[PDB]
Amino acid sequence: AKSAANKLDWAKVISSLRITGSTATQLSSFKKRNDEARRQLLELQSQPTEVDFSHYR
Amino acid sequence: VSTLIPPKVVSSKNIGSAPNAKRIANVVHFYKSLPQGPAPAIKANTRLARYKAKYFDGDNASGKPLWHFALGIIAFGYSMEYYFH
Repeated sequence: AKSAANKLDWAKVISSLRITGSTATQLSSFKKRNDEARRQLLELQSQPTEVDFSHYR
Repeated sequence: VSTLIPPKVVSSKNIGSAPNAKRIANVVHFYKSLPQGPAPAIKANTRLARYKAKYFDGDNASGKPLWHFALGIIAFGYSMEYYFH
């Protein structure tokens, strides 16, 4: 349910009229999104952390 | 760098220093104001004040309010000429 995790920040940006100007919070949001992107990339692109020793050997 | 609290910095300064000064002037101005035109104090009458609060009052402010002085001074001056001439 990673939609909700960034849903709060998206809503805040929707109401950041008093919070506009975040110098080092957008960078943190970028870090959090980069972590999720690398996590999904590791999940998808990399095969199982295992060995196909059933037949390959 | 990492997580912080970009919004929670409203502690160090409230929004609108100029609006805050304007609102602080507004609080003193509106609070220290009469409820509805309070403290009138119009009526007065003591020898001359019975004329001041009546003839120098702005309910009329017409030409006769000054002309009463002319009529009275004429009454005084006629007797002045009678005792003089």
